Amino acid sequence: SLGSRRTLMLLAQMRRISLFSCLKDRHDFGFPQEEFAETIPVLHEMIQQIFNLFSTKDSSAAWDETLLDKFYTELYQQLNDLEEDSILAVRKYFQRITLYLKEKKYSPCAWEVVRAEIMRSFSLSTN
Amino acid sequence: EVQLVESGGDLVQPGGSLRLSCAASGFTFSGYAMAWVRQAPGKEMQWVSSISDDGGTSYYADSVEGRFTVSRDNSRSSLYLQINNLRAGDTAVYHCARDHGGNDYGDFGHFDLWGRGTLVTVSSEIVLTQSPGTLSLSPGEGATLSCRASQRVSNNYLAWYQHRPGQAPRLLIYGASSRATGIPDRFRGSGSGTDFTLTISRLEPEDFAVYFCQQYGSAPPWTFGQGTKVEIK
Repeated sequence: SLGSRRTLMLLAQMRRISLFSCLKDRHDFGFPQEEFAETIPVLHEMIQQIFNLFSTKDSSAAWDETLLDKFYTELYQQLNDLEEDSILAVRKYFQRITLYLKEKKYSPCAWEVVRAEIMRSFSLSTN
Repeated sequence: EVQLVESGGDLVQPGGSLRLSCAASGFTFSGYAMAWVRQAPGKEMQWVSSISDDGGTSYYADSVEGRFTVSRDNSRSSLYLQINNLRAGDTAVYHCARDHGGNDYGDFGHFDLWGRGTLVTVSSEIVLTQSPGTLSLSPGEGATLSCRASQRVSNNYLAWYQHRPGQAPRLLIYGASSRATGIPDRFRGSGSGTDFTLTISRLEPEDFAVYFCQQYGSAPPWTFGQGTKVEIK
């Protein structure tokens, strides 16, 4: 709960540009909202996928490395606390984010749309 | 006492031009993205143009692209809309509005402050559907207003507004269920996907107004419902 708020604070601190400059790049990622007792393996998959998305060479180029490490640490901290169709829907959701980023050639506006999208879907998953 | 005041509306010939102006008071104008939303007689609200806090970035509806030009003077707390090559479709009350979106979530496209508008009379997309058209109720009664979208509203970015006679439109709900600052608990937003509802649990005399919905999840244009009029009995 407190580690969830620190993840959102670091994602907001990672912001480089305003999404107002990228409104034409908005996209519906179709997050399966009503997936959040058996919430542990779904939330666990969500955190791992967020880590996977934000730990590629592309993410290293697009974001401040210092904030990215505190961000991985916070995602890891949440996995410590926690420790199949739902997992698949989450995996499909992150595939759509990756496909969008590839199609948009990892532009700063595509990255800002994805950062703001993760701000929403992460806060939804963590209530 | 915080307001937006539009002026510059007039009778104008087809092919003519008008400069609309919007004066902002009670807030530091320079910190907000701004917008122009018009309403033709008998029609739903229509987003026209948006402009960034610094004026460097702007957006337009496709029908006004190249004919309209939005600008702003932050040192004067003024927003402008130059409207050229006017046609019969441009006859509308033009409202200026203050964007309620923030940078942390990037939830731009919805408005927490509006002006009463300035009439322009030219002398001769996701569709939202509201139901019912009119509700005739007595004070103390509840009301259930529906807003249906032609496709899924991305991120649940649905806003509800109240338009009381003689008053500027007012933001009630944003993000489909968050009450705006100052809005009483009797207004309750719910829903997701393509089906949204506004519940007014007890009607007060000031609650007799037109209530309209808006989706702002998409890339521009952001679109509005035609409204549900709630009248007294």
